[PDB]
Amino acid sequence: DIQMTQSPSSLSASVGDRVTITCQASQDISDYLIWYQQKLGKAPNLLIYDASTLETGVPSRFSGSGSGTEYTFTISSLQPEDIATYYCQQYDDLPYTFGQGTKVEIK
Amino acid sequence: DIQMTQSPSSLSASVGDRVTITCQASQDISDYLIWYQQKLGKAPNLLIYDASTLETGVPSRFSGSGSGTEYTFTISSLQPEDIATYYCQQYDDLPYTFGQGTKVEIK
Amino acid sequence: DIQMTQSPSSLSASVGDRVTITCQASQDISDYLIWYQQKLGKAPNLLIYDASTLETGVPSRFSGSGSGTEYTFTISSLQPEDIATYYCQQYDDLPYTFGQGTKVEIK
Amino acid sequence: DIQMTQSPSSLSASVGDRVTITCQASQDISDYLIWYQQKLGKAPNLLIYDASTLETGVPSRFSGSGSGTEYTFTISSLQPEDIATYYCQQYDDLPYTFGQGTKVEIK
Amino acid sequence: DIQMTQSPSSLSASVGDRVTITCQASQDISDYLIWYQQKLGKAPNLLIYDASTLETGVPSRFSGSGSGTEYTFTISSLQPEDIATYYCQQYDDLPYTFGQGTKVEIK
Amino acid sequence: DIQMTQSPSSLSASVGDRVTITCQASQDISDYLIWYQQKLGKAPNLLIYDASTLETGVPSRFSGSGSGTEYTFTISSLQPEDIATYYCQQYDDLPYTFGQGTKVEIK
Amino acid sequence: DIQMTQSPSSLSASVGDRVTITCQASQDISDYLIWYQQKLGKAPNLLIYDASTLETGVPSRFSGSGSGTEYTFTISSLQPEDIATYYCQQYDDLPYTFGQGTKVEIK
Amino acid sequence: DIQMTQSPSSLSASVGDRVTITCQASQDISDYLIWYQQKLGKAPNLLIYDASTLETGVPSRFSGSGSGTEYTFTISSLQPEDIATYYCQQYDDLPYTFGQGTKVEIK
Amino acid sequence: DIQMTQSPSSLSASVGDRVTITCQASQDISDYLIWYQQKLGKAPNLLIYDASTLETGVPSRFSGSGSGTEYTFTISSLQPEDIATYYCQQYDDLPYTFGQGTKVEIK
Amino acid sequence: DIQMTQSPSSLSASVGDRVTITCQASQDISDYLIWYQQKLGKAPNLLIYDASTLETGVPSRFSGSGSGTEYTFTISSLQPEDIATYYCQQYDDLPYTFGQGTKVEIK
Amino acid sequence: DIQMTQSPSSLSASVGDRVTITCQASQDISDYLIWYQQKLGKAPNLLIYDASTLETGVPSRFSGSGSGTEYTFTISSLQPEDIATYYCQQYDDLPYTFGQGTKVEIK
Amino acid sequence: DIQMTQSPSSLSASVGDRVTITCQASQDISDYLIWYQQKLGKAPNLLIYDASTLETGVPSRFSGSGSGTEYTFTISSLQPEDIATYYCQQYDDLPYTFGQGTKVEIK
Repeated sequence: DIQMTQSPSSLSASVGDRVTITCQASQDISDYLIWYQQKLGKAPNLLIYDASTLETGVPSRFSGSGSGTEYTFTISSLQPEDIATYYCQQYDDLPYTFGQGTKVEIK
Repeated sequence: DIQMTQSPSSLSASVGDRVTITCQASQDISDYLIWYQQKLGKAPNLLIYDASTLETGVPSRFSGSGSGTEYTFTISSLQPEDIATYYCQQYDDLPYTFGQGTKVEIK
Repeated sequence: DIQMTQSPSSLSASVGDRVTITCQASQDISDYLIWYQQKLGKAPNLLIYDASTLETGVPSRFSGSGSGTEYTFTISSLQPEDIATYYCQQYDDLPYTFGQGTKVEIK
Repeated sequence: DIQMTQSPSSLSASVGDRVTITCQASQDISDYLIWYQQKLGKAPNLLIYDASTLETGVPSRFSGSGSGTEYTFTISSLQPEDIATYYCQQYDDLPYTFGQGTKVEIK
Repeated sequence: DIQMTQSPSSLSASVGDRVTITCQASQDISDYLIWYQQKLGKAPNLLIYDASTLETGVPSRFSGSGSGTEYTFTISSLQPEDIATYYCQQYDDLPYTFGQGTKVEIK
Repeated sequence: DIQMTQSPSSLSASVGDRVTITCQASQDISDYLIWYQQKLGKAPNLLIYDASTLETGVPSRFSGSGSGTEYTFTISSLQPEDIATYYCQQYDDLPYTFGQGTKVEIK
Repeated sequence: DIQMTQSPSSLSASVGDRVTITCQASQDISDYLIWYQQKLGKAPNLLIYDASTLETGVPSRFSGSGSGTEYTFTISSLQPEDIATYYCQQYDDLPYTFGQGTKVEIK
Repeated sequence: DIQMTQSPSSLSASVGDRVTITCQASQDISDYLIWYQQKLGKAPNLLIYDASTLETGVPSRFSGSGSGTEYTFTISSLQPEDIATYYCQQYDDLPYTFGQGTKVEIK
Repeated sequence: DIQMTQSPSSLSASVGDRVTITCQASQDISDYLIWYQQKLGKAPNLLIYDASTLETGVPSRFSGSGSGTEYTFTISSLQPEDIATYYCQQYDDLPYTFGQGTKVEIK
Repeated sequence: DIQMTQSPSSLSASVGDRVTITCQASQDISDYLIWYQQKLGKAPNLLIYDASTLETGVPSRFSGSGSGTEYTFTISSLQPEDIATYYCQQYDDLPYTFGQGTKVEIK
Repeated sequence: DIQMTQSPSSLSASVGDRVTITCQASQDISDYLIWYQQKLGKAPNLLIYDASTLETGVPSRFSGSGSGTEYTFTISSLQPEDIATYYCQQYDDLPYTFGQGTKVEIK
Repeated sequence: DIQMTQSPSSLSASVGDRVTITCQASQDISDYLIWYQQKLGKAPNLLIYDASTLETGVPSRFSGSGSGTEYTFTISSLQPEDIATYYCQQYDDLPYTFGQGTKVEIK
């Protein structure tokens, strides 16, 4: 029910470039936000849990800032292995809803 | 982080062929299992929760059952629109963990 | 001289979506940042100068802000017309260095 | 403001003799003219500034000057590596208007 | 014999634009050079002769420049009917060599 | 000016026959008539100067004759390479005039 | 059966444009050459015989000359009524043989 | 002078149909009659020479009977390649006069 | 049965011209041949019967003659009225077979 | 002689029921009546003779008879392929007069 | 209910001609059939009723034929005023069905 | 006969209003009045039988009422499909009579 609006739809960046991606909660998801990396044909992996906390084993190069209905994802220094798809998912209340997803390509 | 296990990884069934995919967990993820349908290059969407609870709008043909450490998803008659990859995910304990996923191809 | 890095290269998004871009200067380029939008076949066209100020003729949708080294350009609501390439160019010292450019697209 | 007018919009040669390009200013502009080349794809790389002074690393094949209002740019020997689109930019004051541009060819 | 090398071969300019064709002769010559305007399906017509002297009638915007081995043909204001191909012929020594040609199209 | 009359406009025949073109002059220009080969979009090219004298390189197939004010052109045997527009120009007085041309072509 | 050879196959001349068509024979067809004028869908009619002898009623503008193995037909001023196909034919020796023919079009 | 009257003006016939065409000599042409086939845009070819004799290489299917002022042409068995125009020509005395011509079409 | 072939189909001729038609019978139809002229919208109208005999009401211009298998119908002088279609019909055995018909026209 | 009178001259139907056509004789004619159909374009093809006996290959849909003086022809079911014009011919004796005819339609 | 199928829809006959319309009823009926003559811009007038019984006054040439399910309307002599459209109505059972119609035009 | 009076002759109104037509009878025909729909050249069609009773298929917009010798017709709301001539026929006695009709039409 809660609409998640994520931008941009597609991306590119030279190695080591400051990337940012956003999701827009149609309602206040109270920071209940998780970030996922979906490699080319694999299950989604959890990066952040509740707006800004990273999962253990996840580099500090990946980060998230946010509040209210605006959270953001950053890959300070892009990397080849970073090529994937990042989705956000409000887990504030079921139906748990993913944002559209951001393809992330290296030029 | 409860490990999940899906199977199989791909299945070519035929128009109207009953499919049964299974996700096995590593703890009593209780009733906190959710089944997603993800179409080519689109965001995983929620079809069912509480191991078997359809979300309001889903075709009846999707049914889910099983409890505790094992769960099964079912599509009685497999229609065109269903060619998607189906993943499960446990919303019982962070990090909300998915299953390996299954690629449902048509025959 | 003064090296400009612009992020990202290309970026397809949809209408109304916020679009944010950045570009960093090799050294302090204290407020002297021009943003250029360039449509194919046409030539660079001013929109903002001094990093924040908009050339009197640009929508209030296009905006620029940034603190002394890291500047960001923002399109609050993509409208099909915005299909172009934007270049950030520093003019604190000659040669005036533009950044790599960001091709914004529809999808 | 200051309107620039370059000529032509397309301009060719079989390597050697002259490649001249017109760029007429809308009012006196000291000699704060500049010349960029956009090797189609990348961003503009400037060759001359202050009307006639080449930058560092730029071939003796490229030149131009004039004053007041009229400036011609010459490629005094078309080399193949010189495929590009050249622009002129008055930088007397803001906005920094642009010359329509010229697509230089080889034929 | 004498070898005339014209440039460019084709160029795009607009109404009001200043085009410039250039023609170099293999040897010195004083002024035995002619400029012709061959219209699409017609025989060459004489514009300027002896370099800068222009025949009776030819519009004021037509000019030839030169005093030895380097000459220029200028169309001050490029107009809809000025579309043709231009030529440089040396009537100094026989055979009467022509420069290559500059087909002039509008925009 | 000296009015020139060339004929015909067009001429189409087989790769082996005769192509005889004529040119009359408003003034017996003595013997100051030239013969050109105008291949599809290449500058004119001298073939015969002063009614009959062939220039070096010219194949005997092409001959010219004519006294005072009436001259004819003649390719004894048409070769496929002879596809062009053929022009007569008088180099007796000024301005140098031409005849409409003759797009000689095979069938 | 004396082979005959006409040329050219078609010619666009202008109102008042002198036309010269030639028929070459393979033996001394002597003076036994005849020139016909054939209008669209009408019977070839006789304008001249004995290589050059006008038939009583023909416009003076038709003249024929040449002798032995070569013959030419002429129309000094080409008028409207003349758009026809002109063939020659030898009445020297059976089978009375024509020439390839020429299509005289107007310009 | 001698009028040749040929009938019909136009014809048609299924493959293999007995065709006859006539010419009427206004004077007794003493069998000096030739038949010609004029294919769609080609020179006239001689079929018969002197009322009834065929030219060598001409099928026997084509024939001619006649005397005095009445000769006839027959194509016993019409054929596609027979599509043409047949004219008769008295060659008894100049002016050699052709009959009007018979278009011959296949239905 | 008894097959009738009529030649030719259509035939445009001019006034006073002889017009001759034929039609052959598959086997001996010893003298029993009717000729029919049919004007558009009207119906077949007798003119001759028995091959030679004319129905008392027909011009002496229309005639028929023929030896046992091959019959010919002749119109000595076409007059505009004769625009019709003629059919030859055998009546030596039922079914009485007409021939294909000959549409005679003006031109 | 014997005058036939058919009715109507035009006669239609929407396929199925009856199509009757009158043809009244001028005197007794045994039963030597005949019925032809001229599919517009081609010649008449007979269907019945001796008043009521069909020919070989003619559909059972076509019939007719009567005697003495009156004969009606019926199409007992209008088929589309039956567009035509039907005639009747008395063949008692000569001339073989015709019935005015009837243009059968479908509407 | 009962379904009357008339035929033909239109016919052309001449003065003195015998027209015949036919009308079939869906079921048996004894004679409850009427024939009407609707004149161009008028209400239907009753001609024959109960099939063959004709109303007082109607001209003698009018007749109806029938005794069960097949009926015919005959106009012995088609006259100038007989031009109308005819109809068949069954007053056996309600609703009172009509046959289609036969518009009768003269010639 | 029973004289019928219908009114009016013509009636023109808008697609939505009322069309009320009347019919009086020379004899109170009791209730044996019928109502027809006469669409441009199609057989009549029953609408109401015995003053008021609608036949199956008939839309209620059309109603009828009337005792003995005076009946009215009524389309409550005129629809564009109702374009026709409307007739009254009495089926009480013989011969069955009608009223002039009523070409009801829009504007």
